[PDB]
Amino acid sequence: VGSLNCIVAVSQNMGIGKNGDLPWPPLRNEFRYFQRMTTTSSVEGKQNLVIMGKKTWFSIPEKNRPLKGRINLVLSRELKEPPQGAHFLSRSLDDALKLTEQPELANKVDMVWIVGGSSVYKEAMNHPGHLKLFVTRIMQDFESDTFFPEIDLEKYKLLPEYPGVLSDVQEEKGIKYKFEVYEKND
Ligand SMILES: Nc1nc(N)c2cc(CNc3cc(Cl)ccc3Cl)cnc2n1
Repeated sequence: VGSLNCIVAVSQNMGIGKNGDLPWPPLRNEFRYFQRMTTTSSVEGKQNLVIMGKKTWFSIPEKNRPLKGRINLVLSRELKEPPQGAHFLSRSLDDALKLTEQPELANKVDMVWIVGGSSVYKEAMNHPGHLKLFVTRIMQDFESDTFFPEIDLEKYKLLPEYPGVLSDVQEEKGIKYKFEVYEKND
């Protein structure tokens, strides 16, 4: 299995959702970036895995679920099977990561990817090892009810650029944003 990653878009006030929707109006090219980064595999014969909590799964528009061309894994202790259209279910992030090494997945998975929600980001972000964060900074405040965990810059280094990530300021629908990549290894 390849690298472990989180990907998020976050407002200036650290918001990532409001009632299960994005705090901001749809940013079509930001979503394209999220689809491209998560899908683009780093090996032959494999797909990337996406790991998300249950609320994040059901926040994705049905037309958009599962995320195509990726293996979709949902985290829940309440669910007893994967939701309709999903591929795998685990009780917890540690369990999911253990699964990727079982014979059923070992072969199949390139990059791993954590796409939310807040508690899943927090546990990944505080677990030892090699982890990258792909963070889109939406450069405005937006009313939110779910937030990205604090990024400890003692351990997460902001990279000066990264292949496939634009370094400049972007703007859609009057909202400026920028892409960042952070990396820790502890
Ligand atoms: N950078 C980044 N990182 C993530 N984890 C993202 C995840 C999503 C998934 N959420 C979502 C998707 C659609 Cl099209 C509409 C409604 C919602 Cl709530 C959307 N954009 C994301 N951007």
